[PDB]
Amino acid sequence: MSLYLFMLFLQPLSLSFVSRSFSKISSLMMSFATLWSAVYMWFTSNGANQTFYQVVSWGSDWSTFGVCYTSLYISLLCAFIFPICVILVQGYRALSILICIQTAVSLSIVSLHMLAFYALFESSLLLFFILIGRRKYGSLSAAYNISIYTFISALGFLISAFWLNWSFGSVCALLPNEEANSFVAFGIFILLWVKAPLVPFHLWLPEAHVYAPTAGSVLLAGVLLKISIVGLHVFFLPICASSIVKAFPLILSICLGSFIFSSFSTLKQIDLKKIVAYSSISHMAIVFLSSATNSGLGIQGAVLYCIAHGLISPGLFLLVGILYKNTNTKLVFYLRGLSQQAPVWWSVWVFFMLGNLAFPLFPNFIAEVVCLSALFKNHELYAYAFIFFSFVGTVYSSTVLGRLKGGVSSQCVDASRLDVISWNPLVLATVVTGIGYM
Amino acid sequence: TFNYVIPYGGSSSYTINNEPVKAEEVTVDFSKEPSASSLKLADKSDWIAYTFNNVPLMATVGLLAGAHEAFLHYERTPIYGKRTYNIIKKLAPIVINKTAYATLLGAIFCATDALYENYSGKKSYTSGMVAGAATGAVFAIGRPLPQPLVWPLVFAAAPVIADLFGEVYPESMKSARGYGTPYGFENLDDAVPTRNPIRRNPHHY
Amino acid sequence: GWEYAGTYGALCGMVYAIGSNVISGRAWFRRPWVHVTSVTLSYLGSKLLDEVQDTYYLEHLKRVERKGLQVTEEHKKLFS
Amino acid sequence: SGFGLQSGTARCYDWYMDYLKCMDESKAPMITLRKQECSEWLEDYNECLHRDKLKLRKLLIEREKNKQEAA
Amino acid sequence: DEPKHQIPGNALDNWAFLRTYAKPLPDMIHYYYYVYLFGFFFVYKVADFPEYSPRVLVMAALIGSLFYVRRDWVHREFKDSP
Amino acid sequence: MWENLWYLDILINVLIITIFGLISCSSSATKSYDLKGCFIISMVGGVYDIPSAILWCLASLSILNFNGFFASLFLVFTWISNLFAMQSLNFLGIYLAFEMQSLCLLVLGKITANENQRWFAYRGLLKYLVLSLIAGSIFIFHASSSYLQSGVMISDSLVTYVFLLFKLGVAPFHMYTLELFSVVSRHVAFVFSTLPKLSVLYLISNSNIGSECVWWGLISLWLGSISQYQSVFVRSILLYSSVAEIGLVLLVLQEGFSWEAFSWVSIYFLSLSGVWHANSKFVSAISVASIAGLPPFLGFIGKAQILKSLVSINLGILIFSSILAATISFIGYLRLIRLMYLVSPVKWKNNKDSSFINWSTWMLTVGTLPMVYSV
Amino acid sequence: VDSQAEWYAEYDKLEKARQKRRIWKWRDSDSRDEYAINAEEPVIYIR
Ligand SMILES: CCCCCCCCCCCCCCCCCC(=O)OC[C@H](COP(=O)([O-])OCC(O)COP(=O)([O-])OC[C@@H](COC(=O)CCCCCCCCCCCCCCCCC)OC(=O)CCCCCCCCCCCCCCCCC)OC(=O)CCCCCCCCCCCCCCCCC
Ligand SMILES: CCCCCCCCCCCCCCCCCC(=O)OC[C@H](COP(=O)([O-])OCC(O)COP(=O)([O-])OC[C@@H](COC(=O)CCCCCCCCCCCCCCCCC)OC(=O)CCCCCCCCCCCCCCCCC)OC(=O)CCCCCCCCCCCCCCCCC
Ligand SMILES: CCCCCCCCCCCCCCCCCC(=O)OC[C@H](COP(=O)([O-])OCC(O)COP(=O)([O-])OC[C@@H](COC(=O)CCCCCCCCCCCCCCCCC)OC(=O)CCCCCCCCCCCCCCCCC)OC(=O)CCCCCCCCCCCCCCCCC
Ligand SMILES: CCCCCCCCCCCCCCCCCC(=O)OC[C@H](COP(=O)([O-])OCC(O)COP(=O)([O-])OC[C@@H](COC(=O)CCCCCCCCCCCCCCCCC)OC(=O)CCCCCCCCCCCCCCCCC)OC(=O)CCCCCCCCCCCCCCCCC
Ligand SMILES: CCCCCCCCCCCCCCCCCC(=O)O[C@@H](COC(=O)CCCCCCCCCCCCCCC)COP(=O)(O)OCC[N+](C)(C)C
Ligand SMILES: CCCCCCCCCCCCCCCCCC(=O)O[C@@H](COC(=O)CCCCCCCCCCCCCCC)COP(=O)(O)OCC[N+](C)(C)C
Ligand SMILES: CCCCCCCCCCCCCCCCCCCC(=O)O[C@H](COC(=O)CCCCCCCCCCCCCC)COP(=O)(O)OCCN
Ligand SMILES: CCCCCCCCCCCCCCCCCCCC(=O)O[C@H](COC(=O)CCCCCCCCCCCCCC)COP(=O)(O)OCCN
Repeated sequence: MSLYLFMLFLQPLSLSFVSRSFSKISSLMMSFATLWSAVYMWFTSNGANQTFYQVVSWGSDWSTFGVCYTSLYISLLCAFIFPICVILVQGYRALSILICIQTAVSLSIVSLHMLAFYALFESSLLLFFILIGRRKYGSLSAAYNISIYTFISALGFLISAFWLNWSFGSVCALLPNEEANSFVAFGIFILLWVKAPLVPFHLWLPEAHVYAPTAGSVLLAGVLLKISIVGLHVFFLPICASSIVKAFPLILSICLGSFIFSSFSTLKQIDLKKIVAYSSISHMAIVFLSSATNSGLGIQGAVLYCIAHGLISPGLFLLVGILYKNTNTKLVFYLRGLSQQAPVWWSVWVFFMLGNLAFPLFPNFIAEVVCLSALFKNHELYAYAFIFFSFVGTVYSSTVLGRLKGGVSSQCVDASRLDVISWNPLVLATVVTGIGYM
Repeated sequence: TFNYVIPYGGSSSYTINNEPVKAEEVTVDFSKEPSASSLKLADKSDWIAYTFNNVPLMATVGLLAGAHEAFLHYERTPIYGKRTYNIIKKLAPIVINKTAYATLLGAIFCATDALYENYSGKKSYTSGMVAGAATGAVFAIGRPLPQPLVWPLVFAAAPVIADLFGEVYPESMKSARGYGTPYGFENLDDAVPTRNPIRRNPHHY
Repeated sequence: GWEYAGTYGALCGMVYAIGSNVISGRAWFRRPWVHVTSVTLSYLGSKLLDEVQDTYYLEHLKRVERKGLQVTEEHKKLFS
Repeated sequence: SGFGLQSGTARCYDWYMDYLKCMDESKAPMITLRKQECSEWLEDYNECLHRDKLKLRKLLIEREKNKQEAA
Repeated sequence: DEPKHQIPGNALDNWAFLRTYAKPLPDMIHYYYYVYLFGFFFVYKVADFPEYSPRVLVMAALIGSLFYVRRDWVHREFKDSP
Repeated sequence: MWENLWYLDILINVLIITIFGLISCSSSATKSYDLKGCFIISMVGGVYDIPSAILWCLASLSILNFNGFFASLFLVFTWISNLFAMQSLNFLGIYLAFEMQSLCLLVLGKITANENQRWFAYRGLLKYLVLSLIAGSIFIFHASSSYLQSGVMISDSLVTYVFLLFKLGVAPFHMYTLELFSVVSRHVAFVFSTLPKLSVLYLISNSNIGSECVWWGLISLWLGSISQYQSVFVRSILLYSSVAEIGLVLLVLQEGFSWEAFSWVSIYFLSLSGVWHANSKFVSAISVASIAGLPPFLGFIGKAQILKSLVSINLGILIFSSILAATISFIGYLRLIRLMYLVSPVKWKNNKDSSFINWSTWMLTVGTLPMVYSV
Repeated sequence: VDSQAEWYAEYDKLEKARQKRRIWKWRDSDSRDEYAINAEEPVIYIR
């Protein structure tokens, strides 16, 4: 734990002292070293310690950091996917922004204090406002959308944290507190409602993904959407269970509506990144609802399905970024004959699209089975509703694949050696998790 | 819980109850109780009396809005040039119409609220929503298409916000103290006060 | 109070020196004397802030005990 | 101030000082309660300041005298 | 050439509409003086107002917001006429 | 006589520094650093508590960035007026102190304007003067009525509450700040939008000047946020932010949370220092982030104090309004970031006089973790 | 690596911090005018 935190603090530190020509190499080495430190944290985490594997405090309640089942999975996932982001991004400015964002996000996951969680997570507010609103390829509207949505939801969460700190005297997770108030429960809930894109607060995610860089999109999809489940398991369910059980019909209404309308909105997309971004929104609802059941199956299934999403959607975003570099287009209608023109890119694209459709040899299958089993434990109709409307995803995925597959094209647009190096780890991890090493 | 095997949170026994224990030995209150005037104005028994007591607020607001607009007009008219028309003949309709229409909207709101509460016999969210819906309907009699929908919704939403954050919110968090021991948890060993803190005196302005 | 105040102060003195160099367009290693001065003064200031906080903590404890808050010996141990 | 514009003190300084002394004696935890306990001294001070009760008594005497004279 | 948003209206008609904002501008002290005076007296009178229900207060605020006219609106539309 | 000596020493100090500067007036030292240090030393003799030490700290940090003996002398006059506002026990002390401060504001505004800037700066000073005359005349008239009715001058009254509302710049009394501070020097706007507030907050807390009405702080919050979002000019954005925040701080202070407002005013001074004394884009960016309340910097702590005090009093309307108005103000702050790094190439004056600006940015970044105990 | 001792030490630290905060939240008015609420405080007025 201490080694992981030290390395997380070391990565932004190194950029200040590097030569500004060695920045990429030093950043890549630092990212791999942080991954190794995360593996060490996993090694030193004994399953005998059932509640929390590790807890460290550095002199205050705010400096209390700890790893649990959800935290450990999410932290390993972010440390796994960061190096790919590092290689995809060029320039000292971009490297600095992405390193600071990753440091803040990775410190948020292991934090055990709601106020420190808020402080670390929202520190990356301007960095995305600048990142998504970059000079030539960015849009100011999307940056405004994401920044305002995050600010309002996080401020509601902050108000609830202040009320808890006033009443209980503490806001740390390790101190058992329960509240039945609905205002505080909604204050904590609204952040989850916005951060995990859930209709009708999902509008920020699409505009952000399309106008963010490929490394930015990879991080956003990979771990920033998963921060919702760390907040839910760590800071909402322990204290706000009475409210989630009181509002369960409403929770199901909103979750299933998000699933259905996000699936239907995906059908109206002509941009590849928008297609992947809307697939993410439909995928988040099952996670949110499975956790909300507050059962052993639901929590495990949600964290598993988060890992599956954080291995599948970064791959699709990376492949789309590679294709956009090769073609300078993201419109499906311009892109044809990709099967003949890019056999190696097409194979991986089809593999990852099959993963997104939750086919058996992929982690999404196991994760979906567990989540659907939890929903079936609550009620049969709950699982039946989700299982049927999964067919909408097949329609748009198949239409996109058919449009890209064949036609007449005069351009060889296939990936280079650097690109294949970029996705090889994701493919290997996807296979390893798919065979059951979840 | 922070584990994937058993449900998060906890449960409290419904059979077992905990005897209330006082937050402090001697209680000193700096919060004054509602005045008799507040109870008089809040009384909705007689809908006419309730309406006539609460309209002066609406008439006042309409008068300020009309005065603002009338002064914006007056400021513009040139003193150096003698004007053939009479300025007050121009300006009085502004203030009078603004005040009258504001008073009419507030009258509909208060009357419908009191009438619904009397007929229903219960204090509920629905009385405010229906009074607001009627007031917003009166607002959008001859207005174009989105406005027949939006104004009933906004005027109905306003009493919901007033009820939610003016009545439900204070009553939900009366017990929470912030000093001594947490309201639910008195078994824990925290410093117990002889007297509650008085951060300010009862106000008198 | 805080047991990590001095280390934090030294690191923050480094923050001052390096940031001041970067804002002015200079490299982080430029003006070496500023680094030592910033580190030493920031360490001393962080320490002093900690004792000030502790002293007013103790003054508040005395006041509340006078007022009637029945603080125990362990609670009196919480305030150094 | 209460210094008196000629010498000594103000014309109602001692009444106010009586009220202040009574507020000092009380043990109530808030100023408002303490003023509630010492209200009668404040009524003496207001009586010395404006003499409203004496004015009302003179008004009643004058009114009854006029009623008697008219009859 | 790039796809661009269609701008409703004619160029000269829109410019003529915009030119109706170019009118003699009063100085803001005249409004501020009256607002300060009546606001001071208003704050003195408010302490004597009866206590109103929160619902009525919110409805009064909504009505005031709807009835408030922006100073620019009067500027564009002002006519020195009966 | 010994108790009088403590006050008399401050006079004698100021007078001898004044006459020394008058005698030692030369072109060789137009920037009189020595008299600035002498003034800073002299103001240490007026520190008796923590709030007075905060007053001294802000006064010195202000006097560093004034140029010339004359402006520094009038900043010392402002410090004396503020020190007596804190110690005022009745109507006369409040009046004497605050209109002395108003005179110092008029003089400082007049002497920091160029010939080409006189037409607008003198207009704004005159408008400020007339509005201040309205406020003072109403205050003293109602004070005369109260002194007649009660026989005593008591600073716990509605009259001083409304006068201090004018001084704070809340709800219907914030326009003089908008008109005056738009046309005056940036340092003058900075020092007179932060330093005066501390004395008023201390006077309110110590003399029990609190009202049950929450309309004025609510109006300040909503009006400030909406006008900040609708204002095209950058100076108006920064000026309206103060209106919103001081309305919220007024709501907190009425309920007796003196400690949190005394921390907020200092964190706000440090946060506003960098955006007002704009020399570097990065410093201004950190300052704007701090004013927004953004987590990595000390501004988050200061706003957190006020918001944490709000949830304690448990007034729902205030909390709901706070959230929405905070979002609206955040849009304007984002406009400020956009203007610097995301609109057009930006070139600014190379005014390399960052006396305490680098220290203030360092304090905003660093100070969050030491002060975390407060919230 | 005695996980039990680490767990209990960390919990004790957090519980002590909570107790200290709730003591720190017990605040009467510090106003100079407020002699009733603070009657027992030792003060001197120079006025
Ligand atoms: C954290 C949580 C928060 C909680 C609370 C936080 C607390 C808040 C408050 C905290 C605030 C912290 C942040 C602010 C930091 C302050 C800003 C700052 O850093 O300085 C600004 C300021 C900015 O300088 P600048 O950017 O150049 O601009 C000024 C212009 O020059 C303008 O020119 P000028 O005309 O104005 O010139 C005046 C001035 C400015 O002039 C200069 O600054 C020019 C440079 C000065 C000469 C170079 C210094 C020589 C020693 C430096 C050692 C560097 C070592 C690195 C290389 C190793 C070499 C072997 O000259 C001076 O330096 C006056 C000081 C006199 C000392 C001069 C040196 C004496 C000889 C050495 C004494 C001992 C030697 C032992 C060993 C020596 C070898 C190691 O820096 C200084 O003025 C330096 C003053 C001191 C010089 C260093 C002396 C250190 C003693 C040697 C080290 C021995 C160990 C130290 C411990 C023992 C001490 C004896
Ligand atoms: C003892 C032995 C020694 C061992 C070492 C131990 C020492 C301990 C640490 C000491 C290391 C030195 C610290 C670095 C100082 C200078 C940093 C800097 O200038 O930033 C950019 C600078 C590189 O920029 P540059 O290319 O050289 O050009 C800069 C030009 O001046 C202007 O360029 P521009 O005009 O083109 O501006 C474009 C701007 C685009 O515009 C913006 O985006 C502005 C946005 C506003 C700020 C960003 C808001 C979000 C920041 C989140 C904080 C990041 C950490 C996240 C973790 C969560 C923490 C809760 O993009 C950027 O500047 C970079 C974007 C990412 C950097 C933002 C992070 C900077 C935070 C504030 C820096 C500290 C300044 C202190 C001032 C000192 C006195 C003057 O540094 C970096 O390479 C990356 C930033 C490294 C962050 C570490 C700083 C610590 C801040 C964390 C706060 C935690 C409390 C502090 C505790 C620290 C440990 C005690
Ligand atoms: C003879 C002298 C003439 C004056 C006569 C009166 C003299 C004063 C006597 C006493 C004064 C004290 C009380 C007056 C109100 C205090 C305001 C004040 O004095 O500030 C100085 C102000 C001038 O200051 P300034 O800095 O030069 O102007 C800043 C603006 O940028 C100005 O620039 P602008 O006009 O170009 O821009 C206006 C901007 C400025 O923004 C504001 O006006 C902010 C106002 C927001 C509400 C204020 C807080 C409300 C809290 C009230 C507390 C009491 C109730 C408690 C419970 C309520 C819970 C909320 O707002 C707008 O853009 C227009 C919309 C106006 C309301 C916006 C909110 C709309 C919400 C409705 C939603 C429905 C739409 C749904 C459909 C949408 C479809 C997508 O002087 C006045 O405006 C006084 C005029 C008096 C007319 C007010 C009429 C009603 C008053 C009571 C109702 C309260 C609502 C407030 C309505 C708007 C008031 C501004
Ligand atoms: C070194 C030991 C220091 C430790 C203790 C300090 C006490 C001994 C003072 C010794 C001097 C060290 C200075 C440190 C503090 C200064 C305080 C002070 O001096 O007076 C207080 C002290 C007694 O007052 P007290 O201890 O506060 O207790 C009184 C009551 O409790 C009423 O006072 P209260 O207000 O404190 O009441 C308790 C309060 C509890 O209040 C507290 O808990 C205090 C919390 C500590 C805040 C510390 C920051 C304050 C900033 C001021 C910086 C100090 C400047 C130094 C100025 C004086 C320089 C000597 O509870 C409340 O609710 C009231 C609210 C308090 C305000 C809220 C606190 C927020 C502060 C702002 C923080 C915002 C963050 C900013 C950025 C920070 C980021 C890291 O008075 C004296 O001992 C005598 C003063 C004599 C000063 C100068 C006279 C000697 C020279 C005369 C000739 C001068 C000309 C010749 C020049 C020679 C050189 C060339
Ligand atoms: C560009 C790529 C070119 C290279 C292509 C590579 C070709 C890959 C070859 C395909 C491999 C197929 C093997 C599938 C079996 C999975 C292997 C496996 O999981 O190892 C098992 C050992 O089991 C085996 O070895 C299986 C024997 C494989 C050979 C059996 C006959 C091969 C026919 C294939 C039919 C497999 C259908 C299985 C469907 C799930 C691990 O044992 P445990 O210690 O119990 O691990 C715990 C279980 N869990 C993983 C879930 C955590
Ligand atoms: C516990 C601490 C945390 C709480 C914070 C509050 C407490 C503050 C404690 C630390 C205060 C440090 C203040 C740092 C101020 C920065 C120093 C400074 O401003 O120096 C100026 C001083 O400027 C002047 O005007 C000089 C005149 C005054 C000189 C200093 C006077 C000293 C008076 C004696 C003070 C001693 C204290 C008295 C007894 C307490 C020089 O800068 P310039 O030359 O103007 O421009 C800089 C240009 N550039 C950086 C870009 C290269
Ligand atoms: C209309 C459909 C509902 C939309 C929500 C969809 C699902 C969200 C569920 C989230 C799960 C936990 C949230 C707790 C309750 C939130 C809303 C539940 C539905 C609701 O409004 O019930 C109300 C009670 O809650 C309340 O009284 C408070 C409602 C929330 C307040 C809104 C804003 C609060 C912001 C506070 C910020 C943090 C403050 C912390 C101090 C009234 O129902 P009832 O019980 O009165 O029955 C009367 C019927 N006849
Ligand atoms: C910020 C909340 C504002 C509401 C936003 C809704 C969308 C705005 C559209 C305007 C429509 C007018 C507002 C109606 C909302 C109330 C919900 C209707 C539910 C309902 O009718 O039940 C009532 C209670 O719910 C209630 O009246 C209390 C429920 C509180 C509303 C839901 C709070 C959480 C919603 C937050 C969603 C996300 C925030 C983004 C806006 C009746 O109850 P009864 O007691 O009268 O029984 C009847 C005995 N006669």
